[PDB]
Amino acid sequence: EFQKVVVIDAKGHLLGRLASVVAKQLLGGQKVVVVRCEELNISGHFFRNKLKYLAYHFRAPSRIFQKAVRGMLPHKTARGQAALEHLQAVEGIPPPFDKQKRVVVPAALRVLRLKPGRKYCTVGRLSSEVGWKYNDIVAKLEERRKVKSAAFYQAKLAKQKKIASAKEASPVNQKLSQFGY
Amino acid sequence: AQGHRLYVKAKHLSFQRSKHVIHPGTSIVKIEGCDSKEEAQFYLGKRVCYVYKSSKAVRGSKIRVIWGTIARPHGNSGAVRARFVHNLPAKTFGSSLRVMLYPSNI
Amino acid sequence: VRYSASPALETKCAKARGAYLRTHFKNSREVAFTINGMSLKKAFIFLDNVKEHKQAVPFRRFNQARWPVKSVKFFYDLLKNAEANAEAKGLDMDKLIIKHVQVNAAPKQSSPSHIEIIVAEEEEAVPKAN
Amino acid sequence: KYYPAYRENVPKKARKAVRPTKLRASLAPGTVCILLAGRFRGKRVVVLSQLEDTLVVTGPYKVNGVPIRRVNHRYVIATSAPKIDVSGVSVEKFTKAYFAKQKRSGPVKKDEAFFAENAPKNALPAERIADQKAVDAKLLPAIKAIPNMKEYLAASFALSNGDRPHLMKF
Amino acid sequence: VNIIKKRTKPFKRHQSDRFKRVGESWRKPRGIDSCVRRRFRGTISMPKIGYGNNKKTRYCMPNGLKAFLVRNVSDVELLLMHNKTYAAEIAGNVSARKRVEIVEKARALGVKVTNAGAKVRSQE
Amino acid sequence: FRKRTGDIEVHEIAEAAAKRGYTDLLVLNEDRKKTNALTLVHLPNGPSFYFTLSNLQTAKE
RNA sequence: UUGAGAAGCUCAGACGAGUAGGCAGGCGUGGAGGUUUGUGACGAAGCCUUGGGCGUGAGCCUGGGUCGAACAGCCUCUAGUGCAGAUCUUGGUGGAAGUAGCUAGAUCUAGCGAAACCACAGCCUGGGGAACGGGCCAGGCAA
RNA sequence: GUACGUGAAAUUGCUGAAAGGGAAGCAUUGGAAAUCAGUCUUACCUGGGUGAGAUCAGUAGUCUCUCGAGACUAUGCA
Repeated sequence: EFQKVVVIDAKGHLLGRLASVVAKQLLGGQKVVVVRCEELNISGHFFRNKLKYLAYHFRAPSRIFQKAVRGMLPHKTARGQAALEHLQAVEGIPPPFDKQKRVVVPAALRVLRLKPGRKYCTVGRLSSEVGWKYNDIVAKLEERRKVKSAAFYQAKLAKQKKIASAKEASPVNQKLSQFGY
Repeated sequence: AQGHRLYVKAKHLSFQRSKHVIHPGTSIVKIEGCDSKEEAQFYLGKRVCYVYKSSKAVRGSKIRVIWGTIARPHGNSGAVRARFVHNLPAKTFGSSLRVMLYPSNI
Repeated sequence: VRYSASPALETKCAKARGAYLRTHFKNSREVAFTINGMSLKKAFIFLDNVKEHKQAVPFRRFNQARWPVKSVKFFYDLLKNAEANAEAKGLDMDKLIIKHVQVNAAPKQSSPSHIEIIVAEEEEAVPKAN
Repeated sequence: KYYPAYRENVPKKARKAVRPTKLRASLAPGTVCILLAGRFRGKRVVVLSQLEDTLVVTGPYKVNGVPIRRVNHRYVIATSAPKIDVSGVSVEKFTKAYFAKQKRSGPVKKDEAFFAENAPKNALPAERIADQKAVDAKLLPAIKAIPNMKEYLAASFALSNGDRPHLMKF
Repeated sequence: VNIIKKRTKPFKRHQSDRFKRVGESWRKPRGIDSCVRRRFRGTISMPKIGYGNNKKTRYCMPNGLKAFLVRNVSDVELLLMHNKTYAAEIAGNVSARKRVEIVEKARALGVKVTNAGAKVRSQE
Repeated sequence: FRKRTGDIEVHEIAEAAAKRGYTDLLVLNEDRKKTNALTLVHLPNGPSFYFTLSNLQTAKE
């Protein structure tokens, strides 16, 4: 299934694997928005990736994730230039996308790709000492949004419980249960 | 506006090509819900179409359609090879192609 | 003589021509370029400003500003010839605009330059009758 | 002027003879089907009887308003809906001639073509409706007995999101 | 036997686009190190006998007729028995006077005229 | 306006238009996809005029 | 069955790189004898044109616009016969350039005004084996 | 229109068009805009009537050929 707008949560996702699936999707004429890019993960411990950046200048993981894709797409080709603008990488979950579903990519999930006991690095933690100086405010927004979202979930859960009780109380439900519904 | 859509959405990926040589006679189409070569057998023979609009009002309408036909599968991920009456423009990469259900074999 | 503009018949227009004028071609082209489309009386005032150094002709293609007076002097007679030819037709003077101007290269004998000018009118009639 | 003027090489005896067509098993008469192409695409129609290529089919006029029409088997989805008895209706009268398009006929005198004062209308003859009303009178009684069948033909076929025609058999 | 061509586009001379002293008429490039003569990728094609069209279709107009150049009205008469394969091309210098004599004669003969509406004008 | 169809000639259109209720008849002869001659007759037996149009520019041009 | 331009028509199979070089068939120009009882002031030749065609191609036929006095197809004869180069000859024309500047006025403003040079260009980063950077691929840049 | 036959290319100016991130350039495949290609049921066969004509007269003459082969002139239309 593909949509005109797709929101992908970057928490617990490998950078390269996430970059690959979005690179193909972007060439497919699809708009993809990436949120919480600061919580991306890269195989290899913290010092190695720190040395990698020291050899390498954009401090935003949203820019870094965009930069990784930029060299992973035909940038010279005008088609690649057009597809670049269809990708929107932002840190955290902004209000224009907080009230929308956030899907995940199985091919990039750390739990499905990383062996237990393997060291890994977090981009937001990595970027904190390279020029980024907004971790507190970015974090502060995260708990504020999730607290509001959790309250929304509780209201939705209560509504789901009420309708579920109403659904079971409905005699119509088991009239034609032979269809598996 | 629930209803209509007697076809299946599909995306026009690219042409049949080597690493550097492209043959634009046939184009790769990725149909939704098709994810294996054995599955693409069902869509072999269907009539695919490209639908686009233009400023000129021809016959009182504003729609131009380039018909086509699915021919063979392409790889293990459900892609297909479709030949059109007019070869698709190279700009329509990553667009929508409407795979209607005829000629039906079911 | 057949000119280079679809207008300039007796409709609302008068012509004027210059042949083998002893002025530098590049200067005439820049002078012609800036005065195109202006009002005839406005163009006359602007040409006076160039003589008085109040305004300077920009130099776009052949390059910023300059104050040529010889080329402007050549244009003054042609514009004066233009309105003198307008009067013979009996047009409406206060609405004259410089619809067309063109400077062409001449035989290489000093680089002379043919000059032509076309004056016209601007009109609009309301349809109404709704 | 009959003796062949030119060389005019004649077509060699082609070894092709017409044989009866073979239709799909589910295309047996009395089968609900999903019309695919034409001005009446998307409706559901039962199969009155088969033809040379097409299937003479009609939906209930008093339900869907689909007239008896030749519809090619390729532009028809064979639905596995419970079969409806269609033996009652007289299907023999349905032929190619009955469904033939009116011959390009009716010449006009060469004065009425000018001024456009000869235009007739081919408006559907009553017996064509009376044929169908008889068909309705022989299929409408049949269909109401099957529960929800009458509404099922009334409803219009369509696809929602995430619809895979191969996976969900029609 | 329908009128099918192995190629539409003409063969232009190599580098004929860059220069104007160089004519577009096809000239075989004899340059010793000429890579375009050497049939590299991204270059132009080159006339070969492999490009010939069907011998039962050579010289045939897209509608199947072969053009036949008729100077005067005598020439249009001999196409009496090949009207299904030949089309009476009217020469370019034939005056408008004899041009009507050629078209009216050819219309009754049954043959097809290719440039029947040149320099003339109908009147009703 | 009635686009000419069939093998009907001008001398037959004028007779037909006489009983239909017209007064004059205009024909815009076009050949080589360019209109060049206008002939007009006066119904029922009025004089006929034949002009050759030139410089016919549409309102767009 | 008409399919004898016997230099014709027809049938079958394999094959197709190319320098030096060898062989063959053709296209085109000027003029020459024959010919088309050829074309032409109702428009020859020429010319331009994103008109239409023909030929693998050299080339050809035609429509439109200009044009105004000649011209062509075919069989042979014949030769001062086919151009992208020769730091080629002659004529024309650009960029360079309103520049180098030179005649005034108050460095500027007017006025008068070259020659040299010129395949075409002009971000680099590296590797690209033979320079390769000035063009190739990876790159960034690129407004 | 005496800068005078035709007035090509280079080259330059004006206008309209589209295009215009350190080239351009051409080739394939299309698309789009702009524009041309070419449109044709109409004739054939059959039926009758109506008037005809002739290469036809259970017909009459001339001319050139070689009896009959043409071109005609009457006359009737079976």
